[PDB]
Amino acid sequence: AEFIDKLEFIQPNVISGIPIYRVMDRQGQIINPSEDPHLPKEKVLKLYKSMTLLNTMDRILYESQRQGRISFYMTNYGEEGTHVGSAAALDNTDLVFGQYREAGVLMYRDYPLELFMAQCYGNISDLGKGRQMPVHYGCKERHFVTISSPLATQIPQAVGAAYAAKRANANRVVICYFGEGAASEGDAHAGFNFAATLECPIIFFCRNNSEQYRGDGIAARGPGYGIMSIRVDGNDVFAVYNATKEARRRAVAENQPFLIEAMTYHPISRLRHYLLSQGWWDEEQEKAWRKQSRRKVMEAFEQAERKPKPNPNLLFSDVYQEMPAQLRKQQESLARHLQTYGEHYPLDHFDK
Amino acid sequence: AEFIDKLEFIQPNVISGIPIYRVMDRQGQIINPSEDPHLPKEKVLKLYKSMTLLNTMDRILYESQRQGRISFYMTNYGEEGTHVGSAAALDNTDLVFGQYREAGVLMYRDYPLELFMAQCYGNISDLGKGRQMPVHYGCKERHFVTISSPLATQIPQAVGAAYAAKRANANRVVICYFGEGAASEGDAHAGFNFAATLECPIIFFCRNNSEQYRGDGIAARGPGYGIMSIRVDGNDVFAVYNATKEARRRAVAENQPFLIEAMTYHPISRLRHYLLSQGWWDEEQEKAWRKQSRRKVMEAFEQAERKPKPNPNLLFSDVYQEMPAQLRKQQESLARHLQTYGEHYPLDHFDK
Amino acid sequence: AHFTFQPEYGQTQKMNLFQSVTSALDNSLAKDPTAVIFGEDVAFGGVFRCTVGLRDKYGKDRVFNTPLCEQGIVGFGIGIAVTGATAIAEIQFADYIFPAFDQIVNEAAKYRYRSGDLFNCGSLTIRSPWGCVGHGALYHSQSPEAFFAHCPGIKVVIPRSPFQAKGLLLSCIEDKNPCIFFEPKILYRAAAEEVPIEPYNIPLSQAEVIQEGSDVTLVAWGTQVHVIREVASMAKEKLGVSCEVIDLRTIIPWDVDTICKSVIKTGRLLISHEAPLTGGFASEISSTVQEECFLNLEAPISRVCGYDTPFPHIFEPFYIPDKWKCYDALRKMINY
Amino acid sequence: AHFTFQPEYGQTQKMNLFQSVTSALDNSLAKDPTAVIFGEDVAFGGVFRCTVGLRDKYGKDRVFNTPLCEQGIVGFGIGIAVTGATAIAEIQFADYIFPAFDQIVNEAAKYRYRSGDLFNCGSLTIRSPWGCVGHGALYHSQSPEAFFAHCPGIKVVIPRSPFQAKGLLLSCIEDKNPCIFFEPKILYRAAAEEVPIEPYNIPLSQAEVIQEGSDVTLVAWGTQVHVIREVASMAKEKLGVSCEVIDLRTIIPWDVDTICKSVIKTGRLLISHEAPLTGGFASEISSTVQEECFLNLEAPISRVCGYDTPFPHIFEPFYIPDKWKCYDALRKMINY
Ligand SMILES: [Cl-]
Ligand SMILES: [Cl-]
Ligand SMILES: [Cl-]
Ligand SMILES: [Cl-]
Ligand SMILES: [K+]
Ligand SMILES: [K+]
Ligand SMILES: [K+]
Ligand SMILES: [K+]
Ligand code: NA
Ligand code: NA
Ligand code: NA
Ligand code: NA
Repeated sequence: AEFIDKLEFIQPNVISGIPIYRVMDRQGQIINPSEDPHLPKEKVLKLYKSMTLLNTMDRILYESQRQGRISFYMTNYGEEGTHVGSAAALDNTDLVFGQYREAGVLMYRDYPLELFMAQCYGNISDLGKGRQMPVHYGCKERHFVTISSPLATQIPQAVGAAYAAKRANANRVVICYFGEGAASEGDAHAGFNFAATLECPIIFFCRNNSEQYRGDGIAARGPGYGIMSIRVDGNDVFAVYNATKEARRRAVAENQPFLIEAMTYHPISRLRHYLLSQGWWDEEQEKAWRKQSRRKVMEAFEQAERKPKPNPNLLFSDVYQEMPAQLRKQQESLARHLQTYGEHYPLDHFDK
Repeated sequence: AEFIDKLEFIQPNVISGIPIYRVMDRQGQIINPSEDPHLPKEKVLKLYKSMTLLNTMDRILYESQRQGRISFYMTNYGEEGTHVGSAAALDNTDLVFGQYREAGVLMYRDYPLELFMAQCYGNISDLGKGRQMPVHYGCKERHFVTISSPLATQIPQAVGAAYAAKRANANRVVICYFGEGAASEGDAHAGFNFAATLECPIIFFCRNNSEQYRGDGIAARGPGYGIMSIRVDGNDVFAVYNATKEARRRAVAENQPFLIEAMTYHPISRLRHYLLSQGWWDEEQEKAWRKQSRRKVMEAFEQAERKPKPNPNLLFSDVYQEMPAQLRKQQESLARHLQTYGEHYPLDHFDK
Repeated sequence: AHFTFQPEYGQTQKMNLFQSVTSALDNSLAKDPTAVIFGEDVAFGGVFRCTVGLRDKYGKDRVFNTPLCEQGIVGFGIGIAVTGATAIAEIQFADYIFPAFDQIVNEAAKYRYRSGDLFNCGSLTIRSPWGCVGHGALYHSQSPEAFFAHCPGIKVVIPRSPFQAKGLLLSCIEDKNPCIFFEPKILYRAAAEEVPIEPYNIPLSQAEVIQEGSDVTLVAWGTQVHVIREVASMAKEKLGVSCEVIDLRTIIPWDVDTICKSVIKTGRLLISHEAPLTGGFASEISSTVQEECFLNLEAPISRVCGYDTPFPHIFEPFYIPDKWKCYDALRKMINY
Repeated sequence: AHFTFQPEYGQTQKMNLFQSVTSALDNSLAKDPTAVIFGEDVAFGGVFRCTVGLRDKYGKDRVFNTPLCEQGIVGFGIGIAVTGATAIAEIQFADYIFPAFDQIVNEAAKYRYRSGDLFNCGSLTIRSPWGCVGHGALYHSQSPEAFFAHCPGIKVVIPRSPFQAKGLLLSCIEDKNPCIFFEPKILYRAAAEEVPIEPYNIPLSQAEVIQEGSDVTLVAWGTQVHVIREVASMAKEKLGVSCEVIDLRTIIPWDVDTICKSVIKTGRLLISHEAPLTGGFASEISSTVQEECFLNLEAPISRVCGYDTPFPHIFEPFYIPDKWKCYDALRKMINY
C-alpha cells in the first residue's frame, strides 16, 4: 500500500458490526423474493422431518443418559437448522468434519437411527466397535469423518483433505464445523491460514451461540486471513442454505476457502410456519408425524438396548492396521485371564 | 449488529491496503512537522551509535562464525532501526520478550559487548553458563527475557507477564517482538486472543521483512482480535519511535494490547542524513566513531576468545532450582569418569 | 466399581477429593496475594467443582476464564510465573494437556536451566483431572505421566486421597519448580476423609509405605494404590503372602531410595499402573530397581499395566489392570 | 568427532545420508502419483538439502511450503492421508515436533482405532532431523523417541546409514500406519556409502545384528550404533571380550525377539542412547529383557545414556554417552 504521514491506530470498527444475513422472518415469511431459494416441496419437507426426527431422538437419548443407560449425550437443540440447512446445500460426497452438534448432517444424509443408537450404546452393530464415547459418530459411506473429543483438531485435517481433493480434480468440497470456543485453539489459526495460503476448496462453518474473543465474532477474523466470510441467521434454514450453496459453488470453482458464521442461541418453528404458508403442512400431518417419529426412534432405542456389546477381542484390533505380535500377546493374556477369572467380568453382555 | 437481506460475502478489501506510517523520507527530512518527535540531540546520537555499534559487532561475529570460532550467528542487518527506535520509546524496566533480531534492544539498554561475546562463546563470563546456542541472549538486570529457539513461544508468555504487571499496578508495559513467520504459529493466535480478552498492557511488535499469509500482512489481523493496530516504516527510526511511544502510553493507561507491524527489507543511512541536516554529525565524527567502535568490539572479541569455558559441573545445575539427589549422582559419575578418562576430554579449556 | 477407597494438623473436616483441592486452592490464595487461578472454565466452579466459590471470595481478577486454548493457558501461566507471581493453571482433562506439550517440555521445564537462573517459572503449577472414570473412553481417561517423566525440569505429582491431595497440591504450588498435579477424577466424589482446614504440606519426591510387608513389594500411584491395597489383602488371605504396599506419589523426581530399600527386604516387585505398558513409568522403576537390587531379586519384576491400545469406551472393564489381573501376576511371581 | 562411520539390489551410487533421503523421496513420488511433500521450508531443498530438485521434477503442487506452524503441518498431513493420498511432512528439527504432539498422539495414532477402521491416516509419514550435532544445544539436538514410544498407534523408525535410511524411509512411506522417521542429522554429510538407485525396502520392527558376539549384547540406534561398534572393538582389544552389536532400528513396535535371543546367548546387556536416562527408551528394553531373560542374566543391565538435563551447548562433549562412557560401563558389567 501507500504511505501515510500521520500516526493513526486502526480501531476494531473497520467495516462494522458485520450484519446477519436473513431470508425468512420469525413468522416464516420470505423477506426479499430475490433471495428465495425456491426449494422444491419434497426437499423442504425433508429439511423439516430431519430436524424434528433429530429432536425426537435427542429427547429420548437425553433421558437415557439421565438414567445411566448410556454414559454421555449431547443434544442438538437450536442447531437443527444450521445443520440440515447446510447439509442440504452440499453434494452427497462432500466430506464433512465436525464436533458434537453435527448429528443433523448425518440425519439429513439418512444415517440410520439404529446406528446413531449403536454408537451411543457401544453395541455389536456399532461400526466404531464400541471404542469411543457416545455421540462420537462417523460414517465412511456418508463421508462423515469420525468425531474426536479434542477441540478443533479437525480444522487443519479438513484443510488437508480439501488440498487432496483439489489435486484429485474432484468437484468436491470439504466442510468443517466447529464452535466459537474451538476457534480459540491454535489448530483453528493453522487451518484458516493454511486454507488461504494453500488455496483449498473448504467451507469453515462456525457455530456461534466475551471470554472467548474481543473482536466482532469469528466472521471478522476471515478477512485478516484473506478468507471470504459471511454471517448468517442460524435459526433460518434458508439463509444457511443459501450461504452454504454459494460458498460451495465458489470454493470448488475457485479453490478458495469460505467462512460462514451462523448465529444461534427456534429454527424448527420458523420452518413449520413456512410450510403452512405454502399449504405444505397442517396440524393433522404434524400429529401423525410426531407419532410416527416417536415410534421409529423408540423401536431403534429398544433394539439398541437389547443388543450385546462387541467381542472384547475388539479391544486390540485397529491400533495399527495389522496387529503387532506383542499386542497379540496381550490379547492372548486377556483370554487366558478370562478362562480363569471370567466370573468376575460381564462376559454375558459381550459377544462370543 | 443489524440484519441484512441480501447475500454478500465480505471480501478481504475491508478497510484497505493498510498504509505505512512514515516520518522521515529516505533523505532524512521530516515529512510532516506535526509528527516530529523532536528528540534531543544526545538521545538521537545514542540511537545512531547503538545501531552502528551493533552493525560493527555483527560484521565481526559473522566472520567469527564463518571461521568456526563460534558455532552460530544471526545478524541484525536492516532491523537496527526497528529495535533501537522502539527500545528508545520504552521505559527501562518494561519487560522485553523476543527471538533472534532483537540484539539492538539490548544494545540500546547498554548491555556490555563483553556479555554479548560471552554468550556467543559460551565462556565463563556468560551468565547463561554456556548452555544455549549463540545469540540466545538474556539479561535480568535489563529486563530482557532469555531467548529460546522454538518460534513464537514467547508470545503467550509475554501476555501472562503483562497480565501479572496489570495486577501489580505497575505502570509497566511488556513488548513482544516476533517475525511474520512466527505469527503463523498457534502460539501467536493464543497470545493475541488472550491479550485482548484478558485486557493486557502489551505491545506486539511484528517484524515484517506469500507462503505465510494471504491477507494484508499481520496488521490486518489485529482488528479481528479487537486489537488496535498500525503499520510503520521499519527503516524509519522516528516512525517506529512514535508508534511505540503512543502504544506504550495507551497500553499502560487502558490495559489493552497494541500491534505494530514494522515493514523492513537503510535505517542507518536515513538516520545519518537526519543528523547532518541538524548539524549533529559530519565525516570526521563518522570516521572517529567507526574507528572507536571497531576497537571496542575487537577488544571484547579478543578477551572473549581467550576466556576459559565454564566448569563442566554447570552442566547439572539449574535443571531444577535445587539439584535432585539422582542428578547429583550423575554429576558424581561424571567426576569419577574424568578422573580415569580425562585425557580424552578438553579439560584445559574449561574452568577448574 | 473397580476399587474401594479406605483410610496432628489441627482441626479437620470431612472432604472428598474435589473439596480438598478447593481447600488447598483457597489456603493458597489466602496466603499469597500474587496467586491467580485460570483455565477454560474455572470461574463458576469448574466441571468437577474444584474452584467453587473462589472467584466470589478472591475476585474476578484472580479466578478467571481464558479462551479455550490449552497451549495459550500454559504459555500464559509461564508468563505470569516469570514475574514471580503464583500461577495455578487448570487443564480441563489430562487428555487435553497435549496441545501445551511444547510449552511444558521445551519452555517451562527448561526455563531456569537455559537462562543460567536469570529467569524461571517456578511459581507455575498446572492441575488437571486424570485417570480412568468408567466410561471416559479415549479422551476422558488418559494417564499421561510417562510422557512427562522423560522431561528434566518438571515435577509430576499424583495423590491417592483427599488428605494426600491437599498436602501434595500445596507443596506443588509452593515448590520453586514448575509442577504438574494430576487429580484422579474417579475419586473426586468417591474418596472422602478428614482433611485439615488449615494449610499443611506433604513432601515431593517421597513415596509412602502405607502397609509393611515381607514377601513382596507392590508399587502404584493414584487410584491404583487402592487396587494394590486390596490385592495385598487378597494375597494374605488366599496365599499367606505378606505384601509391602507403596504409594509412589511423585513420578519425577521419584523416590528411588524408598522403593529400593523395600525391594532389598522383600526380594520381589510388582508395579501397576493404568497407563499402557510400553513406555509406561513402570519401565523406569523396573529398570532402576534391577540395577540397584540385582543381588536381592528372586524373581523378574512384574508390570501389570493397561494394554498398548488407546483407552476404550465399552471395553473398559477388560482394559484396566484390575485386582484380579494384579493378583494373578503376583501369584505367578510368588511361585517363581 | 565422537563417532566414526564405517561400512544385491541393482545399480548403486555413493550417497551420503541426505542424498539417500532425497533418493527415497524421488522414488516415492515417481511410483505414487498421490504423494506430496510439504513443510516449513522444503520447496527449495530444505535446510539440510533433503528435497533438492524435487519441486522442479514433480511440480509445485507436490513439493511445497506451508506456513510456519508445526501443529498445522501435521494436522494438514493427517487430512491428506484421510483421503488415501501419501503425505510426507517434514518437521524441520525433531526439537520442534512438540507443538504437533496433540495431532500425533491424540489424532494420528488413534485415527484408525477410534473409527473402527472406517477412516485412517496410514499414508502419513513425518520425517525430521534428529540427534546431537556438536553444537545444537537445547533445541537443535534433541532425541524425542521415548516420548513417542508411549503412544500406541504410531511407528518410530531411526536409521544408522544412507543405505539403511533409504530402505527404512521407503518402508515408512509405504507402511499403512502413521510413521515418524528420525534422520540423524550429524550423518547427513558425514556418513556416505553405496545406495541402490532404484527402490528397495528394509522391514520395520526388525533389529539388525551387525556383529556377532558371545560375551555381551550391545544395543543402540542412529549414530550411537557407530559408537557401540567402536566400543565392541575397544572391548575385544583391551579386554578380550566378544560383543554382539545390534541396531534396533524401529523403536516401536520394537523387535523384542532379536534382543532377547541375543541376551539368552550372551547373558549380559548394555543399552545406549543420547536421550536422557530417565524415561528413555532404554528403560523399556531393560525392563522387558529382564522379564523374558531373568534366568540368563549374569549381571544387571547397563543403560549408558544422556544425563537428566536439557541438552547443553558448550558442555556437549561432557554430556553425550561417548565410547569411553560406554566402554567403562561395559568393563564394570563384565567384571560383575
Ligand atoms: Cl423419554
Ligand atoms: Cl429388538
Ligand atoms: Cl572481520
Ligand atoms: Cl584479554
Ligand atoms: K475434534
Ligand atoms: K522463542
Ligand atoms: K510450582
Ligand atoms: K506411513
Ligand atoms: Na466445537
Ligand atoms: Na459454543
Ligand atoms: Na520470530
Ligand atoms: Na521474517
